[PDB]
Amino acid sequence: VGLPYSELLSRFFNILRTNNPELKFRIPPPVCLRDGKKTIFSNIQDIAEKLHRSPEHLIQYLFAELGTSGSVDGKRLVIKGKFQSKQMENVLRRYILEYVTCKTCKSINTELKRENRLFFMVCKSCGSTRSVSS
Amino acid sequence: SNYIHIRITTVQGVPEEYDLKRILKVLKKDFACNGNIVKDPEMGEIIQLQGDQRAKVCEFMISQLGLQKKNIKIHGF
Amino acid sequence: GETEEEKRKREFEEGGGLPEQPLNPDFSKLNPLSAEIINRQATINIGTIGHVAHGKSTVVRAISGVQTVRFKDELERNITIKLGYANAKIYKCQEPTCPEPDCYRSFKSDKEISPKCQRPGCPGRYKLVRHVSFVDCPGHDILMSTMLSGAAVMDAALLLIAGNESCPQPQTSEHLAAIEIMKLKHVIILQNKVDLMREESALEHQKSILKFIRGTIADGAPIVPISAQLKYNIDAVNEFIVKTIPVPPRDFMISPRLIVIRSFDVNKPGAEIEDLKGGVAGGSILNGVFKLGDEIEIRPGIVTKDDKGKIQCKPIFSNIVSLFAEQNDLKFAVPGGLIGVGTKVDPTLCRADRLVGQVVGAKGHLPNIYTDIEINYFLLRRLLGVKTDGQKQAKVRKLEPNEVLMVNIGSTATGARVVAVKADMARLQLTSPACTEINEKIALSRRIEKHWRLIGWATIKKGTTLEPIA
RNA sequence: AGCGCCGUGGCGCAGUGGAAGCGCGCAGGGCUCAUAACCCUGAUGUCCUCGGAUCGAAACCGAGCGGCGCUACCA
Ligand SMILES: Nc1nc2c(ncn2[C@@H]2O[C@H](COP(=O)(O)OP(=O)(O)CP(=O)(O)O)[C@@H](O)[C@H]2O)c(=O)[nH]1
Ligand SMILES: [Mg+2]
Ligand SMILES: [Zn+2]
Repeated sequence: VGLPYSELLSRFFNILRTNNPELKFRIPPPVCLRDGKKTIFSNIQDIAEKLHRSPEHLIQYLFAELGTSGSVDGKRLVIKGKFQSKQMENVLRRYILEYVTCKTCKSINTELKRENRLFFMVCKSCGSTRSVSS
Repeated sequence: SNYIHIRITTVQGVPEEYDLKRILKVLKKDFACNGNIVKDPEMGEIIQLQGDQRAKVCEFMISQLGLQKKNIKIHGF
Repeated sequence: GETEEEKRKREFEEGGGLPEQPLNPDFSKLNPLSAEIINRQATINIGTIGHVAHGKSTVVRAISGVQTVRFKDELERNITIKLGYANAKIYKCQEPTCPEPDCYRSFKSDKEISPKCQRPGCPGRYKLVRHVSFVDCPGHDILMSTMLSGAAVMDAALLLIAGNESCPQPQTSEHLAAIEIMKLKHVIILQNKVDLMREESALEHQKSILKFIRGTIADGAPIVPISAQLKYNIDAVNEFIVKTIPVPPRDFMISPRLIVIRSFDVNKPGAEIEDLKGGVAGGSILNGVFKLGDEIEIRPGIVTKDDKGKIQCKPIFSNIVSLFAEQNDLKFAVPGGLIGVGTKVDPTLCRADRLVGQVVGAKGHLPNIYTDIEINYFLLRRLLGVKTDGQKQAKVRKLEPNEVLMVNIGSTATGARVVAVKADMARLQLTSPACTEINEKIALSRRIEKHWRLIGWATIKKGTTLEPIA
């Protein structure tokens, strides 16, 4: 008897329509200021709250990708040189593909915890447990 | 991982499914350029190529061994 | 201003905590649903079956909350060889006012005997209907022997099907056939994906699944939509487990035994060896009650080769130091549950894959190791687990003499050589030690397409005994 | 979870014990009619955060961080 099957499926669809009326896109366009010799990104903490990441880890990765380690001020990263703005758009999109969005599911709220010595990637919608720290 | 790249010229990062001296023999003829198989003190594989021919070595691994063609990064330099 | 841990501790003490098992309770009265048995040990084993790249550990984790490791770096992502374990407690609301579908609530191992209901508006609590063990089984085309062993251990089935891929996937059909082989009919069909689907795609997939299960052994198998990522509609699965699946006949009359499927060594590195622990054989008890401080011998045990090529079997006697079940050390063991027997067996004997499918008997029994066995085999028509590109799913041929074929006698994974071929019976020569106690359910697989492929079922009828060397 | 390595000048490599290292880069200058080649000069650092013995520590030692690599999921 498949009668008690359709009721649960309709309940699931109603739960979806309740939770997800739109069916993630909460990633703002980066704003980098080029003062001739000084490039300032005052959007690091705003994307920290728009991606649910630890800002220290964001800054450590953004240092580890380039040959630069600027200054943290406050909610903003400071570096002194000639650099573009599209580069960190690509950096953010790749970082979203690798950490901010889980490859398995479309969710942003997922984040980095420490269950050993390394960083373990965990989710918030489900709780998927993989080792994504490199 | 398995990151392959070309730096102004040299190719650093080479999977070794085929022989490196065979790599020299399949590069030297078509490219007509000098190539040196140098063993640096414990980095990846080093193969030289005189004259900037980065797109040409792109064509080359397209011909011989390239199977991913996405992690190979054309450096500015 | 209570810390969350303090509030949880208050709820745990309020919920009665977890009463310790009696040291010596009356067993002629104990039932699998008794309060003392149910609080700290699982009584029914539920296994999950599905196709690759679908997600079974995720559903088990969502149901219970106990994580399934997925170890060995390379296996952290693709497929696991050893089985997955997870303890869940069936808690049902005592209040009639709240709706039946969300009355049930599955909790994890160390929860109290009565937690507070999380639904808003119900001051009631939960009562423990059953403690359930979960045995996650691999569903890849390479790893079958572990899945067959765990399905032999398995008593209740959860089939997982996702919709957006092809409706007739072969792996789930193969696992269902394997379950049908070993006397198991309580199967619950679960839809993995419902959210990303349209309201008619789901109905078409359901029609396809119903069409699929019409001529197989299981007939009245319910189908339930579930989610592995969103973590919804888990209480309905709990209700279906409570309703559809009863307790298989398992009382205290039958003799004690053990079927070890995993071997665990307890050697914490970095700590001085002055304070160590014994080696653990992870085994299922389907028949018998095991108590703390018992003498037990692994029957196939030490396999060795003499200089003449003869295979010597040395049974591994050992004293039980602990019987770890569920979350806490317990005094007595319940049949129908995967328990870790931590004995004085040398830890290197439980290192990686040594006690994977080995029969073990308590002192007071004499199992029989066999070298040559007589088997009754029954075959199927089409090979399951193969996607033929439009031409007649492969027909299984008859067996030939002297072929190494994988004869999974329950948990034992052995490659036997056929010595005799007839319509129903066959003589199997075993280079690896195998043992028989009563009947043992057996699966048969051949090598036709590289990896092992199931053909049919088998039952031992006789055998050539090897007398233990004392 | 431990044990075997690392802590850059854009990078690779070195001695770590009296105080910024060599080279690959970069820029500038010299050579040449000119280019290449060759030759000279630079500016890029808490050589990872915190302490100890020491007139003095980048090192000698640690009370830990960040990443590596072997065991192997280490009830
Ligand atoms: N969209 C979606 N993804 C899911 C669902 N369930 C699981 N997944 C995905 O599956 C991944 C986990 O797969 P996993 O359980 O390891 O697969 P597996 O059980 O090892 C396959 P096999 O049993 O053959 O070994 C997660 O990263 C998750 O994103 C679901 O219901 N919906
Ligand atoms: Mg697994
Ligand atoms: Zn996720």
